[PDB]
Amino acid sequence: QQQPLPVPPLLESRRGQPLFMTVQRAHWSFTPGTRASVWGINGRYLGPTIRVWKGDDVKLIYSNRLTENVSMTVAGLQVPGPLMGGPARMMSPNADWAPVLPIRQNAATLWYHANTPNRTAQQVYNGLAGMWLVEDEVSKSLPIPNHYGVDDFPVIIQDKRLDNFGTPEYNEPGSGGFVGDTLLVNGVQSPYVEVSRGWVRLRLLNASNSRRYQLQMNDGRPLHVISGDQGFLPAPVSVKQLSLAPGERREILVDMSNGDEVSITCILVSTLVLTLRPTGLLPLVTDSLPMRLLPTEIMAGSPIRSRDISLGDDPGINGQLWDVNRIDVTAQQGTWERWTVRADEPQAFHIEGVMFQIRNVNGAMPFPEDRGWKDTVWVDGQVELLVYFGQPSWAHFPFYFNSQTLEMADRGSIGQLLVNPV
Repeated sequence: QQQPLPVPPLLESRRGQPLFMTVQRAHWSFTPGTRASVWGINGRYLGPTIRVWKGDDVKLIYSNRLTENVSMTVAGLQVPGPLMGGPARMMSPNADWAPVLPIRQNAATLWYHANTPNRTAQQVYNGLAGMWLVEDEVSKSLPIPNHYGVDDFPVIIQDKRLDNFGTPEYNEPGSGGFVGDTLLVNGVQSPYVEVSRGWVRLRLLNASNSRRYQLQMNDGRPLHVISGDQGFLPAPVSVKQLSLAPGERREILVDMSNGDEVSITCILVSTLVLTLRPTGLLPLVTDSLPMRLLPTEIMAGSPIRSRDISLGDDPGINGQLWDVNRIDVTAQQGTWERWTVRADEPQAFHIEGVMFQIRNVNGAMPFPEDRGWKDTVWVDGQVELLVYFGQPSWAHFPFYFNSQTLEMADRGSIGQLLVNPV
């Protein structure tokens, strides 16, 4: 018998109001009749879902109760380098960091996690990560499910290697990323989520070290995408299969009106991700898909500078290993650039303090789907990104563009980007 999907408690800004993020130990059940000591925030595996609002000036208070140095960051966050994390704001055991973040981006599904140098893969794999939501006018305005824990759920997909007793074991692969055999959603294996008979909103997130999944409904039904690493798409995208690379995030809408049970599927022991089961009565005659999400498909402008980012088979970017004292890219705040990212060996690529649009994929066109605002992209050969640098950074508090395959970032596959104001 499968277990219910665990829903991390909601910790929004605008109602308490310092947001107390305590990194600490554990005790989680990755399996029935088992218990392992893991890592997370506020006594949970992973963390609580954070909710902030555009225009907010949030006070985050990070406290390190772990047994080692820790540096936290929010993937996809739009703020100056001095407010990102990671190495520049490292926290030693019992140390705390209380920044004041000014939210100024459109609604989106982000995520936070540890990015400690040489130690990111093991820290994230320990359960040190969570969801981060940015709400605005548009979002809570659309006729879409927005009742967190009720019709709006966070689907944090994870890849684990749990021993027989239920403890996640991480034996350093090295040559490549880490690959597990047990699918985990929100900490539990192939859970089921009891939803009502109507539209269901799922916020998918790949918090895997390197594994990339291709999801689909076990019943063949299409699947409505509305986001969106960095926000809603101009309009819903109905697809049969969905690609989700590590660090990638996507919001899909599911219609559970027919009443019959549906599951999401992707060596692994089980290909079952999550099961949705209607729980009771009807609406009625509740909502067909909106026709258009983004009020305005306000898109890309002209680039004034082009770059060539190369990765490959070994750690490093353009044949160089991460250097805290080296600035690899110097952009101008408020400009547009065209980055050509290439990779012999497939992997995810991420860029901090920026947002971009995939313009080309191997000389071909990107999917529906991948035509919105993003900060993470899957590379297997070469992709062309239209980048916009709306935030500033400092030489000693720069932004990072990295290989999203944790074992490789932790190994030198990191570059430092300096954005000049303004």
